[PDB]
Amino acid sequence: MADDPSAADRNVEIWKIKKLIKSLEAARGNGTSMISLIIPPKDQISRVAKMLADEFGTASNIKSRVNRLSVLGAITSVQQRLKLYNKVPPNGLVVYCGTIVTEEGKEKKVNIDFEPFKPINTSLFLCDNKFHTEALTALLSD
Repeated sequence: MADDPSAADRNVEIWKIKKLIKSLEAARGNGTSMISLIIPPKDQISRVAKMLADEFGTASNIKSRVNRLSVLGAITSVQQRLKLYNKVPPNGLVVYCGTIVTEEGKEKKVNIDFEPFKPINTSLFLCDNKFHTEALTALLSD
């Protein structure tokens, strides 16, 4: 709000990313493809979707349906995910996805895309088990 400085709305965002990431790397799905794509604010979403496209053609060409199936879930999640924004802030754009699993024997996909900490000209595209970014590990490590 206007009553508080920019650090207010900032501390919050950085809190949600540093809060989930922490508890995220601690517990993740036993078997799921976590998508992680980070890009600087020096780009346009339009180009983003394009990439998400070629992806489908990749996991699809695979012989194991487990490729087109899994990616199909995340690919379709992130796709429409970004579309819910269109234009990201000057802080850049970093999409995150990951399906967790409950001890009771449940599973859920909680993917959230939003500008990272600061407008870093860095980047990283690769689906792993946990969000791999020098940013989250930067503030966390300190």
